Order: sequence, then C-alpha cells, then structure tokens
Amino acid sequence: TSVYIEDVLHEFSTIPGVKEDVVEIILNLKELVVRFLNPSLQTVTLLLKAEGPKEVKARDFLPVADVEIMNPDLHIATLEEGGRLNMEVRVDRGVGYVPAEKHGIKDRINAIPVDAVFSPVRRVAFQVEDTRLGQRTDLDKLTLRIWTDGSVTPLEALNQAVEILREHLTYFSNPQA
Amino acid sequence: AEPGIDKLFGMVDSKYRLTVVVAKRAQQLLRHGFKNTVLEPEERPKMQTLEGLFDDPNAVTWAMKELLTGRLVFGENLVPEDRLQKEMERLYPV
Amino acid sequence: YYITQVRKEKKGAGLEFATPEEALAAHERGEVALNAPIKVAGRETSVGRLKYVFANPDEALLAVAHGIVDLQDVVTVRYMGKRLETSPGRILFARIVAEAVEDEKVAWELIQLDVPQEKNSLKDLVYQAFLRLGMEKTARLLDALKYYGFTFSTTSGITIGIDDAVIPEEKKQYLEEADRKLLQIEQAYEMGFLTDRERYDQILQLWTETTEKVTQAVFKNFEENYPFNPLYVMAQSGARGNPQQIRQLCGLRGLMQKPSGETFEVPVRSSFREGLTVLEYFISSHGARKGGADTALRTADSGYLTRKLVDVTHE
Amino acid sequence: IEIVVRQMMKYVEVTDPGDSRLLEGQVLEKWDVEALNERLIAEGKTPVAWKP
Amino acid sequence: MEIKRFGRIREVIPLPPLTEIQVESYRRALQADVPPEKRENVGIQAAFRETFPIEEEGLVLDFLEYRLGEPPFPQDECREKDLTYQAPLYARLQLIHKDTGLIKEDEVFLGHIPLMTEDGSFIINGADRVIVSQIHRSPGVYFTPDPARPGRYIASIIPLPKRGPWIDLEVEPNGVVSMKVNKRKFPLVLLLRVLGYDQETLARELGAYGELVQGLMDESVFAMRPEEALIRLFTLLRPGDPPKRDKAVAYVYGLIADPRRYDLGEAGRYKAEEKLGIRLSGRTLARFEDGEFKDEVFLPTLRYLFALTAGVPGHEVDDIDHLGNRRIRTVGELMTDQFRVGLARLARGVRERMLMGSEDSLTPAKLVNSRPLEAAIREFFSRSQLSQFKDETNPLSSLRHKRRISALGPGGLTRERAGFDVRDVHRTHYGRICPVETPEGANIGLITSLAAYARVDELGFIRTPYRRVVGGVVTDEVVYMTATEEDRYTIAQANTPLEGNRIAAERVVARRKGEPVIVSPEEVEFMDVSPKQVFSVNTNLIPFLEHDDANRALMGSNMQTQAVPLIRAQAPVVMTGLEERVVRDSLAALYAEEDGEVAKVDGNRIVVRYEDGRLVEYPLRRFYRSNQGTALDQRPRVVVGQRVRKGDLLADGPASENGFLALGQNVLVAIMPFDGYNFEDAIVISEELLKRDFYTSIHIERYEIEARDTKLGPERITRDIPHLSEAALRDLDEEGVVRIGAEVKPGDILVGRTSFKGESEPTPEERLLRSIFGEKARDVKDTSLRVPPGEGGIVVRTVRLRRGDPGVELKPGVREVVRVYVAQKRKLQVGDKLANRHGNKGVVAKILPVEDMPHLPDGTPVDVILNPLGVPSRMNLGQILETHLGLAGYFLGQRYISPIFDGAKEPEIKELLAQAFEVYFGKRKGEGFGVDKREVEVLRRAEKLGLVTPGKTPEEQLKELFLQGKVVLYDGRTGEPIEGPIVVGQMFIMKLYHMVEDKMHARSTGPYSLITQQPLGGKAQFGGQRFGEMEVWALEAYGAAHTLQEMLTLKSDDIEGRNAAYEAIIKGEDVPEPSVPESFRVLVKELQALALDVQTLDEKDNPVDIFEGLASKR
DNA sequence: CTTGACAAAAGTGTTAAATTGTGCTATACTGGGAGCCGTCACGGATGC
DNA sequence: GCATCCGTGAGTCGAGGGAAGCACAATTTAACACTTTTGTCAAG
Ligand SMILES: [Mg+2]
Ligand SMILES: [Mg+2]
Ligand SMILES: [Mg+2]
Repeated sequence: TSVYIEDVLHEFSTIPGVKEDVVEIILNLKELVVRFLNPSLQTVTLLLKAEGPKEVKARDFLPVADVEIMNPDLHIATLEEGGRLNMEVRVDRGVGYVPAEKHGIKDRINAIPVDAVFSPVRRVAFQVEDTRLGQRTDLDKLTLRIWTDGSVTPLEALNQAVEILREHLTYFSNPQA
Repeated sequence: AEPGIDKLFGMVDSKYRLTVVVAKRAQQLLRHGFKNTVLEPEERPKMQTLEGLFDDPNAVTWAMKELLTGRLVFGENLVPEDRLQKEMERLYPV
Repeated sequence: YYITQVRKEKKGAGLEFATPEEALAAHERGEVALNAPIKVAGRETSVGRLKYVFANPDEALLAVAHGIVDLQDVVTVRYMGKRLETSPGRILFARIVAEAVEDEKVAWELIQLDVPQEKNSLKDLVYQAFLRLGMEKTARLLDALKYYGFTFSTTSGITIGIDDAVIPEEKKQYLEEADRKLLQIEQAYEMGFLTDRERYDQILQLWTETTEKVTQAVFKNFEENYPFNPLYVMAQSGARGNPQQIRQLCGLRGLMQKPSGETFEVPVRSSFREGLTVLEYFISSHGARKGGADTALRTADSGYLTRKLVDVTHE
Repeated sequence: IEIVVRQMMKYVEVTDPGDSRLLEGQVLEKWDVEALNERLIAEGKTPVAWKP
Repeated sequence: MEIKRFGRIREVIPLPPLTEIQVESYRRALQADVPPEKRENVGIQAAFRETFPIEEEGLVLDFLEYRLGEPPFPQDECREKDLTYQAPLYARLQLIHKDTGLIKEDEVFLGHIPLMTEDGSFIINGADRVIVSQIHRSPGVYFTPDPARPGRYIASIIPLPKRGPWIDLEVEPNGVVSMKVNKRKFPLVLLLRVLGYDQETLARELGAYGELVQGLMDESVFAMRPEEALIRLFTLLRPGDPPKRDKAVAYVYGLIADPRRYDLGEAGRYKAEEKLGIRLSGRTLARFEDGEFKDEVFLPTLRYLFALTAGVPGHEVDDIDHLGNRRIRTVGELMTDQFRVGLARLARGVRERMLMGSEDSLTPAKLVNSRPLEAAIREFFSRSQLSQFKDETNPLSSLRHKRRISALGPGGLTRERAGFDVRDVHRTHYGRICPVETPEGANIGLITSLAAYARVDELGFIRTPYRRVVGGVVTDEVVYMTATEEDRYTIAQANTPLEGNRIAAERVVARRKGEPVIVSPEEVEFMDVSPKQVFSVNTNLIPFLEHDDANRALMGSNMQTQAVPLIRAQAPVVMTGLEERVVRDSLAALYAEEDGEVAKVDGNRIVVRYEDGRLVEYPLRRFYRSNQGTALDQRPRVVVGQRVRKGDLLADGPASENGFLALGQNVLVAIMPFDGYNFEDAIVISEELLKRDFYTSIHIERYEIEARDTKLGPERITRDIPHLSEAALRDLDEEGVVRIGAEVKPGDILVGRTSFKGESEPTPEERLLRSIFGEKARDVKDTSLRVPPGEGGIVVRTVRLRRGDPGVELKPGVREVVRVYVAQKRKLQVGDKLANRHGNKGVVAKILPVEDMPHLPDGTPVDVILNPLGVPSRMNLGQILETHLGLAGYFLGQRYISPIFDGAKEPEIKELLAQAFEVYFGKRKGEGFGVDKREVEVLRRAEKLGLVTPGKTPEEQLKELFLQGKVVLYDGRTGEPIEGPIVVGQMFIMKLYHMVEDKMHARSTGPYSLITQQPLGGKAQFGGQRFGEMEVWALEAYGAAHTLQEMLTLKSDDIEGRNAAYEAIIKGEDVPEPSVPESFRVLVKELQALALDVQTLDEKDNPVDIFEGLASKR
C-alpha cells in the first residue's frame, strides 16, 4: 500500500547507486506477495536495508512475526557499489483494487502511496463436461481451476467465495413489503 | 420526454404558446413561493433527497403538472397585468 | 437484424413425403435439416414448423432458453389467436415493441413480422409509432430498441476475421475472361481495326463490366453460402458498409483515375484481403488524395452557401 | 427550396412609372409595388407597370 | 520471446540517416569545421563572397574569412535559462583606401549563429524548434502552354525567390513577341536590341522556323543605337523618371544583369543549361561587361519557344508539378538566404557610414554594424512560418517533424489560394514523397513527408535509389536519381521474382514515365530497392499496409506521432523492421561508442570502460519535460561488468523497449460489439490494464511566476501572504515556494507572491467593516501562483532565476522568476483516446472489471473490446491480420517482423495459428480436459454458419476456427459463451496525446474582454464557449427566443444584466430581464467614429438613449 | 452633553532641484527604394 | 466586347504566442518649516 525510501521525496526521482528509478521500484513492489499468518493482522511494515553492490530481492526484507514472503526471489532493485537502499514498505489487508489516489496512505511525510491490488486470486476458469449417471446423459461435470499468488490457497479462496455467495443469498430473506 | 408532453402540445394551437404559458406559470409559482399552486398535497411534485422526499424546487415541472391538471386558464387579454399581479399578491401574500 | 433474420438449410431441401410422421422420422435420422424447405403432402413447410408448435411466445422463449431451438429457427407459435409460422426472434421483437408501447394490438399493427428488421423497416416503425402514439411512447420504444439491439449484438457473436471477406470462386474465371478479351482487343488494335481512343474506351468498358460482375458474384456468394456473414449482414441491415466497399474488401479494387482525371488502363485486380501491390497502392493514392482535397475544399463552399441561404431567408 | 426561391423572386423592376414618383428601370419589392398600384387605383391614377 | 522475420526482398542498402536532410544541409551552410581556405562557395561563405567587397567608389571593405567560436553556454544551460544555443560569428575584414593604398585588417564580431543540435533541431530562446524544409518551384526556364489560346506557348524565366522578377515571353496574336516584367508588358525586340543584337543575327539564329522570326524583325528600332534603345526600355519599365543614361543602365543592369539583385540559383542555372542546351557563365539573365550587355539566356529561351511553337520533335512543355521541376529548400538554404538578407542590410549600413565620417580615420569595426544581421537571423529563427515549435511527444514525433516538407511559408503557396493541382500526388512522388502521409483538412497535400529512402541532393532535388539492371541480372549497384532522370528508364518493381540475381519472371511489372507497363526482363533497366522507399518513416511502421485503405493508413501514420511514452511501453508483436532504426536515428536512446565493459550503472549516469581504456560517462536524461509536457527519461539497460560491443544499447530512450520503438502496449483484443459501449468507435477496456499500469504515462507541467518592480513597490516572493491560514501555506517553504515532493491539487499555492495594492480609498461599507472588526488594511495583496482547475500532481522541480545570475537575461523590471515543474502519473481513463497503426481510433467509453470482460476458455480475459463495424466502412483489413498474427504469437510466445508489401501472408499466418492451436489445445489435453459443453454449442452454431466442416470432431472444428482467427469466447457476466466464435488476438494499441484531463473545461463567470466586455476564450484563460453564428441559427430555428436573448445579453456582455443575474441566482431569485448588449453600444460608437449618425428610435420615431445619459452633453 | 488642553494628520506658503521644452549650430551638400508571380479564381458592376 | 476594379471564399477547439548634442528658460515635483483642523483623553 505505501512505500517510503530514505532521501527520496517523490516517486519521480532516481536514487544514487540504484539502477532502477523509484517508479520501477514501486512497480516491482506491486508484484510482492505477502501472506499474513495472523488473521487479526491488518497492517505490517517491512524494513529493507541494503548496500551495494548487490541484487536486492524480496528475501532481503527483515523478518516479521506472522508475516511471510511468498516470492523471495522477486527482484526489487540492483544496487551499484556506493549505493544504498533504506526503505519501509507498508502492506495492508483489503479487498479489490484501490488506486493510490483513493486511499492516499502515507505513514510519514515522504511516503509514496502505491496502487493496491488486494485480490490474491490470479486467474479463475471453469469447465463443464458431459458426464452421465444412470440412464440420463445431459448431466454437468463442473471443474473450477483457480490460480492464486500463494498468499491464499485456492481452496481457501473457493471457500470464501462460497461463503460470500451464501451470505448474499441470505439477503433475499426479509421482504420489505 | 416530459410527462404528458403530447397532451400539453395538444392543449394549445402553437407550441410556443405552451412554452410561454409554462414559463409564466413557473415564474408566478416562484414569486409566491409555490403557495399559489392549484395542486393538491398528493399532487405536488416531489424529489428524493438523502433526508427524504421534499417538494420539487423546479417550478417548470410544477407548471407543467398544473397545466396537465387543467385547472389553469391561459389566453390573451384575460385580465390587466397590474390588476392580476395585485390580486395574486393579495390572495397569496409573499 | 440478427435476431429477426431466419435460418435456411440445404440438407433436406426438397424431399416429399406422405404423412408428417415420415418427415419427422427422416429428421431424427439426419436426412433432412430443421429449416430445410420440404413438402409434407402437398404444402411446402419445414421440419421446424411441424416439430415445434408453441402455445404462446412464453413457451417459445422458454424453449429457446433451454437450448431446444434458436432465435433464428422457423417454428410455429400461437400468437394473438393466430397460428403464426415465424422465428422466436421475430416473436421476441414483436413482444419488444408491444411492451415498449404498452399495447399489443397497435404494436402488432405497426411491425412487419415476416421480414428481417433492417434500417428502413426500423425507421418506418419509428415513424408509425410517432404518428399513432406520440413523442413519449416513441421515445420509450426507441430506448427499448436501443437496449435490445445492444444486448443482442453483444451476445450474437458478430466479429470480423480475415476469412469473413470471402473470395468468390467466380473472380478467377472473370479475371481470365477479362484477360482473354483484353488480348483479343490488343490483337484487333494491332490489326488496326480500331484507334487509340476507342481501344481505351473498350478497355474501360470491359473493366467496368468485370467489376460489376465481381460485385454481383460477391453478393450472390454471400446470399447463398454465407447468409450470416458479418460483412453481408452489416451491408444488408444497413448497419455499415455499401456494396462498393464490400467489393473492395472481397472482390477487386477496380479502376483508378490519374491525377489529371484519366483512368489507368490496368485496374487494381487485388482486393484488401489479398493485399495490394506497391504500384497499385501508389495508383490508389492519387484517388485518395483527390477525394481528401475535394472534401477539404467542399466544406468552405457548403458553409458559405449555408450562410447565404440563412441571410436571405432569415426574416 | 420554395422558400428560398420565393426570397429569390421577391423583387421586380419598373417599366412604366405611371402616375407615381418611381423611375423606369428601378428595382423594388413586389409587395411594395402591388400596394402602390392598389392605392393608385383607389384614387383613380395610372397603375405602375412592373416586370418580374 | 524470439522474433520471426517474414519477407523475400533482400535490401542491398540500409536506410540513409533519417535526419540527414537537416544535419547535412546545416553543416554545408555553416562549414564550421573545414578550414577557411578550403571552404567552398556555398552557404554563408557564398553570402559573404556575394555581398562583399563593399565599395563606396576610395574605401573598399573586403571580406577575407570568417570563423565560428564555441557556444557561450551548453544546450542544457540554454534550455534552463531560456537562452539560444548559438555560436559567436566573427568576420575578418580589410579596409582598403584606394587613394592611399593602405590596408587595415581586424576581426569584427558579426554576431551569433544558432547551432543545430546533434539530433537536427535548434534551441531558440530555450525552446526546441525545427526548421521545416520547403518545397517550391525550382528556378530556371519553363515552357507552358497558353490556356486561353490553343497551340501557343509562353516561356517563364524564374529566379530564386525574392532574387529577381519573373520574365514572361509570349507570342502575341499580332506576331510581336512580348516580354512581361513587373506587371508591365513591352516588346522583347527592344530588350533584345539592348543586348547588342542586330537583324542579321536574329535572322540567322531564330530564322529557321517560319513566320515567328518575321514577327521579330521590326526595323523601326533595329537601326536605333543600343544606348537610346536602353533609355527607351528604361522609360517603358519606369515611366516618369527623367531619362538619363547612367540611371537607365544602372536600372537595366540591376534588373537583368546584377548578381547581387538577380540570382537564378545553382539549381536554376543547372535546369536552364539542361533544358536550353547552353552553358551559363554565371547565374544572371545577362552579363554587363566592357560597358555593354551580353545575352545569356534570352536568345536560347526565345529559340526554344520558337521551336516549340513550330513543333520540333525534341522540345516539350514542362510540367510545373513534376518533382524534377520542384525543389527543396532545407534549413541550410533558408538560413543562408536570411543571412544574405541581413548581410545586404549590413552592407547598406557600411556604405552609408563610409560616405560620412573621416575616410582617413575609419576602421572595419566602426563601419560594420552587425545589428541588422542578428535581427534578420533572430527573426528567421523565431517568427518564421517554417521555424516551428518542435513536436517531441515521442522520438518518432521529432523524427517526423524533421522530415516534413511544407509547401507553405515565406515564398511558398497559401493555405487557401492553393488549388487541387498543387495538392495532388504527382506520379514523380513515387519513392521521394510519401503519398499517404499528409494532414487531412486544410493542409492536405500542402504538408507531406520525405520518403524513407529519399534524399535531397546539392541542388535541392529529391533523389531516390534504384538498383541497376543489365542483361536481365539485378546488380548491387545503386544509383540515386531524380524524377527528370527517372523518366528516361523502365524501372521494375522491387517484388519482381529473382532466381538469385537473374530476373525469373517472364512478365515484369514496371514503370515508364510513371505509367505501369508489362515488360520483358531484357527491357528492364532499373529496379526498386525495396517497397519501403515509396513511403515515409511513419507509414513504414504500419504492418500489413497493403491491406489498409490509404485514407486510414494516413490516420494511422499521423497518430503514431501523437502517442505518448508509457512507463511500461513495449514494442509491437507485429513489427515492420524500422523500430530499431527509428530509435537509433532519433538519438533518444544511448549506445556504446565502441567495444568495452560497463564500469558503473546508475539511474543518473552510465560509466563505460572502453577497450582503449578511456572512461566515458554518459549522463542520463531523467524525467525531462518535452515541449508537449510528456516525460522524457532514459532508463539504463546494462549492468556493471557487462561487456558491450560497438553500437550496443546502453539505455532506452522515451517510448522504446530494448532499442525497439514502443509507442504503446500489446493487449488482448476481442473484435465484437459489447452492450453499446463500442458504439461509434468507442472502446471498452478492462480494469486489469489499470491494475498492472498499462497505458500509464508521466506528464510534467511548468508554471512560471515573476517578481517584478512596480511604481508602488517591488513584488515579493514570500511565504507571508496576507489573510491566509496555516493550512494554505503548509506546503510552502521558508522562501515562499512550494516544497519539492508536495502533492498539489487545484487551488493550492505553488509560489507565494504579494503585490502592493493600488492607492484607492475603500468603499464605505468596507470602511465600516474594518472599523467594526478593528483591522487595519494591509499594504499588500495576494498575487500568488495557484494550481489551475483540473491540474495538479507532485512538485518535482523548482527553478529560481534571479537578476544578475550568469547567463540569465531577465526582462527589465523583473527582479526574479520562479518555475515549478509538477509531474503527474496519468492512468488510462474514460475519455482518453486510444488508437492503432491502421487508423482505428476511439476514446475509452467504459472500464470493466476483470470478471465482466469476455474470457478465453482457459480463463484469460481480454484486455480491449473493439467494435467490428468500424472495419467494413474503413476497409483497413491490416488490423485483422495483425490481430490474427498477434494471437498466434501470444500462444507461441514470439514476435514478428513483417515488412510492408513483403511479409507475412495468410498461409504463413495460418501455419503459425496451427502451431499456436497445437500448443493451446495440447495444454488442455495434457491437463485432462476435453471440450466444453458450451464450446460444443458454439461449434454447432458455427457449423450452422458454415464456419467449420460438418462431420469433424470438436477438436478439429476448434482448430478450424483457430485457423480462421476465431476462438470460442465466454461472457464474463453470464458465463454462457458468445453465440458465435469471436476474433481474439494480440494487437498493439497506442495511447494518444489527446486526453480528457487536458480537454475538460467549465466556466460560470471569469475574465472578460477589454472592449466588447465579452468572456474570453480558451481553457488557459478560463474563457467561455464561443456561441457563433450557427448556434444562434439553431436557437432561432428552435424558436428559443429567450434562451438566445440570454446567451446574447445575460451571459455574454450585458454588464448590468450579468451582474443582476448572478446576484439574483445567488439570492435564490429568477434572473431579471436583460438589457442592450455592450457590443451594440461599441458598434454604435464605432459607427459614430465613422461620422455616421446611428440613432435608436421608438414607436413614435423619437430618439431613445441606450447610453443612460452618459454620452449626452447635459 | 460641555470645555480644555493637546498629538497628530492634513493642508499651506516658498524654494532648490530635477525635469522638460525650445532655439541653434555658417565649407558644401539639391528627385526614394524596395521592389521581385504558383501573381487566386470567379462572379457582379461600371464604363468605356 | 472587353477591360478594369472589387469583394468573397464552414464551424468549434488548443498552443504558443508575449544626428547629436549643448545651452538656457519654463515647468513640475519634492521638500520643508509652519498653521491648522481632526482626532482623542480628562474630567465637569
Ligand atoms: Mg498482489
Ligand atoms: Mg412436436
Ligand atoms: Mg489536422
């Protein structure tokens, strides 16, 4: 949701000793997958302190309790000799796609709001086959295929979707007339 | 389309006469704060606001609905303008 | 137009029977198609009209929803006390108009059920609705038509592919005939029986005749083999395109004019699907530029004429 | 188109002034010369001859 | 992502430097590197050698050499300080006193010559500018047919523009040949006699044709002496001036024999020699030597005219639109012409100064005043029509702008006085000027683009390359040749089949004088190099161009220029092969000079260790604002220690991906109507495009404020602005400027400025208010700079220029200037304009969620939905083929290079689609999934439409549909399939510069005009919408009399009416009845100023005062 | 609602200083200079 | 009959565009001590 980089005022700047500009670093961060092991955890801040020369990845974030990085091999930046990257990434929990202009979350003065795509599910397909039982041949076999980023397993996502649909079906219970 | 627009066009010999009547009635309604209306309380145009239903502030809608009801008399050389305004002020103080 | 156009089949297309049971049994055996025109005993009908007889539009559209029949299949429906033989798409259009105008009888009298709804039929429907109902009901009908047309054009499956520009098999034969006639004209000119101007005129007439024949072949192929072709449907319904553009896409580009006005002796024998050559593209560029300049200089004259007409009749 | 042509054919040209102050060859409006002619006929004077 | 290349034509030569038309021309004009003694007589050197020596006639000012110094400031400093990137120009001059015979030499500073940057543009007043080349009629001798009278010809002698009058020679009906000069007709017999011509000479030379010479044998003036004939001609040309021999000879010599006032030009002289078959000694119509006039061109011109009228086989009329008769003035020639004009003015000043003053005590520095030369040069580089604000939306934009050719400008045609003939595509445009690329509208045909392989020669004639064909074999010998030379050969087409180098086809399509013919291989003499030479750089970037109608290819090529750079820009899947060359020649990307190893990689710089050992540091242009506000940044594409070879890419420029031109995004496109959101060119996009930041650009806006000196006191740029809370001043620093990195919205303060209020006593109500609140009125007021409505972003730069700073030439009275650069990251939104290379354009009308878009059976949603109905009317089938090839590449993970007119054909695309379907369905089969029920329904419907063969298995029918480019597409809202297969593919779409963010504007009240008091116009000025004549006509036709009266009076210029209307509205009342407009009062006053008594009357003819008694004298 | 002073902001004369308007300069000098065709094409009106 | 002259040629929008001294007389302005009136504050 938010990123703050030391000695960086806005996202339209370049960091000395860093090959990527702040826009590219934020784009890389948007692909970071963070899994909260605590259901009551709503916000985390991951601290990254790196010194060149190196290829700073997602595994270089400092470990946090009840927080896991599902893609440690994600490339974040390339630090050249003499370059430093001190940054704090605020990761929130939510639903849907919230642009940075809507939430506008800044932990401090120089924090940069980041467009947040909270949906863990990457792709959904469903397939219908002509299964047969007994003497009837018009039956349906349904197969749901779910690709998820790994923070939420596909079974958990399916269970949540079923529960949401059930809760919405309960909305047809009390007629207001 | 405006509700009852066909009837409004058919109630006058010229559509611009209809427009003139509607506009003059709307101005009469605005000047007297909608207290000179010929609409029953169940016939007043209403708008849905977050607080609730309120009286429609658009006087043209009120004039069109009143003309649809048929309780308005329109024409030329009906009454003197000064006398009409004075009597309307007297019956409906503002 | 997509929902109000009916299907035509060719599998059966002509077999004669004695009783409708034999025609049906032939249908389940796969010998005759659903919409193929057949003769039961003496009358010409189709398997769709006999197999599917619906008691009301609700049952017909319920069968359509269950995939029993499509909107384009010609079936029998009991509508307004009459045993109509139409498609569920046309009955659906009738219901659309009836619900838009909130009057079954007037809406029935306003529409032409037995034809697909092109631009002209829709315009006539709008005009008749305006005459019979007024501005309010006509605007309601216009909104209903807009909604249903958008929904059905979305769910129908209209798309443009490279194979949708069907090349007729007659184009090659027509081009070979034109080449042989051109060789004959050249031999006659070498023999001196005709001069330069009449040879050029004969070449132009031959190429114009070939262009017309190719246009006719393109549209005949569309109306016979691909009646639901996207280009053909768009042209016929009036949604988009004219036969000239359909020819340029499907047939041949045709003759092009020099910047002086004269037409080149060699036409553009290749369409846009086949792809023009560099020379043909440069030749067509002359006409394209001429048309663009004409359009550019015509706006000023039209506006000046409009201002003159306003200022002479403003009072 | 008929309205525009009516505006086009709105004028006439005097050929014989008659008992009026108009000049031969003067161009005026058809309504004006018709009104002048009917007025002249009212008091018994030679009507103005005009040409479309 | 491998690249598959199509095509069979082997190009023997590469594309020439795309900016050479600018760079080489300006290098020739300046000659700054060649030593002065080896400089050739061209350009400003030619101007110097022409205007000099300057002789009063014993003072002679002779020019010896010139030199150009190093520029005072670098290009970045010139841009940052609003300076002109120029080099000092000095001239070495000697003053000779013919009386004494003494020479004094010194170097005089003639001024500053603007310098061309490496990319081909100039920096004028800190702004990038491009000098557009101008096409015009080449000078020389032409012979056109007389339209009024058949069978007659008129000869036109045309010099360089503004370098002499046109000379007309026409055979009149009487039989006397008439010469027309300066709108005056006179008998050519007289001037021919003035040139020392007798009766016997004319009878011998021009007497072999017929009665035409007999019409040139008037003996009434032949026996007349040349001197009196010259005086008589002088009386003809300018009647009234006292006839004097010296004045007359001076006038005739200036008119026809003065190189300094008449100049036929190098191109003109060459054309005259080529046409008339003669050899001109100079570039004048006659020479003045030995106190007498000798003919140069009048006799050959008249001989050619007489022979052409007679009907000799070897003489023909000249097509003035033939591109061999039309020439190009590039930046060098235009700059040289303006330099020569300024030098002539300077010579006038030098002549007038040496007339006065002490002839003994005079130096070349004192005589020479360089101000006129600098004035002429600055006027040319600033206020010329051909000096245009550089179009640098993307590198392709600047590349196009540098290759544009304009028929307009000083010395060219007029936008409205140009007919169809000048705007048509001549047959000689083939290979030299792009036929399809031109601005549709009032400038169609008037502005064009140079062809890709075309180059302008020394004389200004566009040449195109052709491969020499001898004996049926096509050689690698390439000849660059002009249209007049091209007309003499039979030129084959580049697509002619070849068995190696021998022409294989028995029938070869060729051109003879522009006409298409069918010839044998032995009759072919030249061949086209490639199909690319016929089209410009922009048009060569459109794949499957042969399937697009020219009217839509024009739009596609024009819109490629308007595409904005994207933060995630990626090169098209289907390319033509010019993307790499466009990026390389645009100089936006950075490349390695030679082989070496990268030492340091950073977002700001790249340090490279070359093989020779030298460290080279290349700073990276980062977040630079172009002329159109787009962000131009270079991103490093190398890592530390990476070995780079010569020419290897070091950093992408704007709109480039790994050295390939990337003007947009490659998106999954479904061609199908969607709920009316595709209606009439509208475009539907997925929210997934915004989620992963496609079509997202960075735009920088510059806001400028000035603190000035005023009579009441100086304006102060300070943070202490009167009557503002801390919330308004929160983001301002201690100096009064907004802090860098602050987020600013409309109404926020950028730079705080206070100005001294005009001395004026307040209104009594204000005085009572101040007394009640006990607040003393301050002496200063808020005049700070705020963000305009609809704008904002992040403050990324602040620039403060103060008076006396090195190189900062502020205007007088301006203490300082502050510029704020605010950058905003714009995402794709409703109202933004998308396009493709095939002319298909439209605004985004709906942004759907991912679950609403149609999706493939594997679950992949489409990105964009296009309406198929835009294809049939526009006849641009190239987008369909690009979509098919993109689908094939998307499932095969590869890109394609298909050159225009020689590339991927349908069988190749179908084999690629077969491979793509193989992978796409083998994945499903391996995953353990058969054919969907709804896929079966779609297949049944398709076989009812004849799209698939009956009797095949569902897999085979799906393969057939895939080969047709169609797939079974599902509806995300219903889950049911689209009833017909839909063309789904991958297509390259550009986000154009036209955005609703910069175009939305609204106004209630604002600024008004000075005279008419009507609202101003323009979003920048917060102006109203022009309700012109046609809108008034529409209201009159509607009968809306009161709405029209309001728009005419209450909302435009009824000052009392508009004030009362606003006051009534804010009080909840109805607006009052309007009054007379102020425009009518202005009209009445102007008519009175014309001494016309305009009076407004009433029913009884009495005057009515519309001025409220304010103009009546008591 | 009154005087009974009094600091001060305003108004009032002259004056020295800038600021501005006017005359005058005596070898002899004596009729301009920038022009420059894709001349824009075409009706309407006057008038020779 | 032709020659010459004159007035006409779409709309909206943006974007940047933006020979000279020198002397001398009048005249105007600034400044400057002085009289004021104009506010105030003090009690009666
Ligand atoms: Mg994520
Ligand atoms: Mg049945
Ligand atoms: Mg344009």
